[PDB]
Amino acid sequence: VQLQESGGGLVQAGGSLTLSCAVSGLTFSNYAMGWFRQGKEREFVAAITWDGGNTYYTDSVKGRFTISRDNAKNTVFLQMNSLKPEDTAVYYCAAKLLGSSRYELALAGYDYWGQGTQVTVSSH
Amino acid sequence: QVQLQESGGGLVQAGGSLTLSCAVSGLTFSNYAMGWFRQAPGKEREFVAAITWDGGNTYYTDSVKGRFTISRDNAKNTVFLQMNSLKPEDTAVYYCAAKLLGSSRYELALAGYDYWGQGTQVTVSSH
Amino acid sequence: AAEKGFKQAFWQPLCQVSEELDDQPKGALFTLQAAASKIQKMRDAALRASIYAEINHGTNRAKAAVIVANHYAMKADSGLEALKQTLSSQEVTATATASYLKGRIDEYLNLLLQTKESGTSGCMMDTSGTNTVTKAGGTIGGVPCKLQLSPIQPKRPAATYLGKAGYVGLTRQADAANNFHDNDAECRLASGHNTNGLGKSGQLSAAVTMAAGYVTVANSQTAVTVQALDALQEASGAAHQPWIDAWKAKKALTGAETAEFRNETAGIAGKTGVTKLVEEALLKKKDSEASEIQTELKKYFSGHENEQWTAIEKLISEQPVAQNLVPTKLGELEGNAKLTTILAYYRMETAGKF
Amino acid sequence: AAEKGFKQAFWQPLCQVSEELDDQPKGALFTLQAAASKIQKMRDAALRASIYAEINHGTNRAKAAVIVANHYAMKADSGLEALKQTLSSQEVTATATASYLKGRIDEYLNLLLQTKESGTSGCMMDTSGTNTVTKAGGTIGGVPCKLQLSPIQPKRPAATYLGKAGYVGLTRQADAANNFHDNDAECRLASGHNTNGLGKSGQLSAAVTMAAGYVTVANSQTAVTVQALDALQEASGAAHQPWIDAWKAKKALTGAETAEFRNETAGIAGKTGVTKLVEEALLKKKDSEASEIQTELKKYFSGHENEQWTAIEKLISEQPVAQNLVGDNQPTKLGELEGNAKLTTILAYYRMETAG
Ligand SMILES: *[C@@H]1O[C@H](CO)[C@@H](O[C@@H]2O[C@H](CO)[C@@H](O[C@@H]3O[C@H](CO)[C@@H](O)[C@H](O)[C@@H]3O)[C@H](O)[C@H]2NC(C)=O)[C@H](O)[C@H]1NC(C)=O
Ligand SMILES: *[C@@H]1O[C@H](CO)[C@@H](O[C@@H]2O[C@H](CO)[C@@H](O[C@@H]3O[C@H](CO)[C@@H](O)[C@H](O)[C@@H]3O)[C@H](O)[C@H]2NC(C)=O)[C@H](O)[C@H]1NC(C)=O
Repeated sequence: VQLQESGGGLVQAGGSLTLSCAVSGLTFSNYAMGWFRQGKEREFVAAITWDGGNTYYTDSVKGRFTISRDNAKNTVFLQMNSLKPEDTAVYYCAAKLLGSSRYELALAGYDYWGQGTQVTVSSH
Repeated sequence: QVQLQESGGGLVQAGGSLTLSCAVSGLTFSNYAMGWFRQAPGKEREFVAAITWDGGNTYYTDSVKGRFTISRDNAKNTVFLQMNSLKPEDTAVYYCAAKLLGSSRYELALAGYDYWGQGTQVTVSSH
Repeated sequence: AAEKGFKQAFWQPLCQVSEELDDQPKGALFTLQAAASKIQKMRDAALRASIYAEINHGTNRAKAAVIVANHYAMKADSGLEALKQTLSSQEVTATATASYLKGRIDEYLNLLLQTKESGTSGCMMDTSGTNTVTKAGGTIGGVPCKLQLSPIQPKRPAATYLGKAGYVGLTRQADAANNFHDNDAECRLASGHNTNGLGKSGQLSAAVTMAAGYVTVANSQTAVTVQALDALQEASGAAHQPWIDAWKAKKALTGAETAEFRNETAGIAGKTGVTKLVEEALLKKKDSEASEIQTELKKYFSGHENEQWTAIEKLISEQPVAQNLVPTKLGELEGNAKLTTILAYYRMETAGKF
Repeated sequence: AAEKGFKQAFWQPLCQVSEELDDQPKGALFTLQAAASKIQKMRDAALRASIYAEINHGTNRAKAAVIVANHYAMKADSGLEALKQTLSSQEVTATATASYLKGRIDEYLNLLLQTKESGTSGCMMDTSGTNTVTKAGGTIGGVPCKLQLSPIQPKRPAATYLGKAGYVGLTRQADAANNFHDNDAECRLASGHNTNGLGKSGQLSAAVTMAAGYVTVANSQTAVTVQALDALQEASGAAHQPWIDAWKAKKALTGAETAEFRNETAGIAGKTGVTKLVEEALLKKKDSEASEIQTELKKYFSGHENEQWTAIEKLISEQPVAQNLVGDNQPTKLGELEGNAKLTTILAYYRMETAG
């Protein structure tokens, strides 16, 4: 099973990044998908339920980030607009079977984790 | 493909025994109730005996109850009809039949089955 | 002539078989997926019926829905059992036996294709024996002959060159010396004698069979002989056993077509699960009479025939559920896990109603 | 020496690969069957909990059992979806790619076995290059080498000669002319030159590859070469492609071990299906904090950790069904009953009792 992130890079503040996460070896449509980021503690960023019916965000990215999933490509996306230096982190994909509530997707342990992708945003 | 194959029939003296065997191929035997029917000369086909899919219940027609014993061996994909104390009126072609998850006397005596064997002749001769 | 390269009449029917065996894994994926799809359809109907029973707690139609739900749940259960115990073994065995045989053939054909000295002398000749053939795309000599296991997507396999009787094109050969062998093309794979064939200091110590026992190469200066494989009978320990095994395994496939995966059409009392549940739960009497069962069923289905079963299933499908749990009619919803979450909500409310 | 028969050091690793590829359909049957069995175990738990909820309808523990039943039923549904969408394709592909490559190998090995002139001269030699080898049952010169696809029975998936890295026995060969080839056994399959190999009037017009591209038979008077297949990388259109195809397909297998098929140990609110059910059916409100979900959960499980889930499951498992529904001297405790169809008919009965 492999969750592989992409789209990281060095951007300026206020710019945009699109993270992608391709899932292999799993029934993608069975899994909720979320994004996390991390010498600081790792934090929840955003998630989407297994069926696509709900999306959840932490407050600090509310209105700036948008999560979406494309089942035909086995890929979950994190659209990151209005980036800020504090958004600098490694961003991890993660998958939770049939995930369906904010509690699970923000605070429970997931089933599978990606290897990360680096996101550094400069100060302006 | 699905095949129900009867064996063990033929000619037997009155008062003797036969072990009829029905082997099932191409099918998940443990999913199926198994029944035995028979057509005697000049008579309509009739229910003889059956065993539910899980083996929890067995059913017989009155005229063979206590004389015949139906049983199943899931590991051999086979249902048996042990016929003791045979009588000339037991002379008939005997058919094996399979019904998915069959579980009641009404199903197994009166309703339609899913698969049928080709039958095998039993002849009970009092000379 | 004996000991010469093989004209197209020899190897073309082997291409035909190799190309068709390529399809057998596609058929195994097709059937494994079809069985699971049909189980899933049975479960969805179980779940629609169960949700109807929860919403309509107490009504005579709700009790009919319980009977309907038990029926389809049992059908779903039996299908998963058949998938596990029977269809999986059938389709793995057909996939493996066909693919193995196809590898045996393709190695032999690939060996003939490469063993040549010139564009006019080699082991794999065209129809007239003028030129050695070349692989161009997926064809050899104009003939589909990929000599590859192609990517697997579900498809019903052709049963044209390997059918119920055997391998139609691998017939008794009336004149191998002239139909199978060229007269001048050189090919050491055509005999086991030392002058023109595989032997070095002398002939090989026995005949050699190739392509999983199809062709026998004598250690003498004689033409090859081939098995007739178009009228196979079951056998073991044969030199050509991989041909028998692939034939047996293909012939044995039922597909997702046995009673577990099909819907019933007769009277209600004979339908899976019905009479036992009616006897146990409503009549409170085992081994009841037809008349009794059918009278009891009339109280919930308003009849005991398939048409009244269909009528209840229509009522189940028209039942709406809450918009926030999802199109709201049960018949417009599909997906086991989704309908499971919905049944759970309504069961929780049933508990609350107490 | 070049253009001589192949000692056992050359063909024994091919036998070992062939014998391990023989087990791939056995592993596919194992995994397809295990997926169904684990779905069936999930379904049995969902049915036991459902029966408990129907028998105890109205109680706080019955509502707990509905949460439990939903959990396991969702697990069973997802596992069947995974069997359909993912495991079926994985296992058919691994079965087909491995069996095909095994056929390519076995047809080559079977040709070497038969291409001999005497007890000491031939294409397939023993370890010391003294004797030609003979097939004896499933062995060739003491080496397991059936050259047949064995009858398929379930066998746990094993990875020894075909691993995640590649074919661990098919390393870069340091000295084929001395380690692969004999000193004096004659074998025309060792070269394409006409004096000692496959050519008749002159050399073959090119190198010939055998065993799906593993061994390269030069058309000069030189030793064979072999592909190093122990550190494979994904590729297309290679002469040894069936080796890569089977390696890629075996490496892709998860078995019936993805999250659909495994039980969860997490806290109750993190378990599949639970919190959505609590928020919508019990709290009847959205945006409820984690502390509120835990407090509501305590009403039904006495707590919110995995230990309290386990305690509810034990209550479900000790609950007896009526004696007349399960044989006569048969067990009645739900935990002593198994089989989906069997528990389905028992649920139906209690559901009908609830309807009255
Ligand atoms: C066995 O038969 C039952 C009964 O017909 C099948 O269940 C039924 O499946 C159909 C098709 O999915 C659902 O019907 C139609 O759906 C559409 C579109 O989503 C809707 O617009 C129509 O009005 C209608 O609902 C139908 O509701 C459903 N019935 C029940 C009672 O669940 C079942 O699929 C069949 N099994 C197999 C293996 O085919
Ligand atoms: C996931 O976990 C649940 C709970 O542990 C498993 O369900 C349980 O399965 C066991 C049987 O494996 C049943 O328990 C044992 O049964 C024997 C009867 O022979 C009994 O003697 C022991 O005391 C014990 O009851 C157990 O009842 C059942 N639990 C529930 C709530 O149904 C489930 O099988 C696991 N899933 C998988 C895929 O492993």
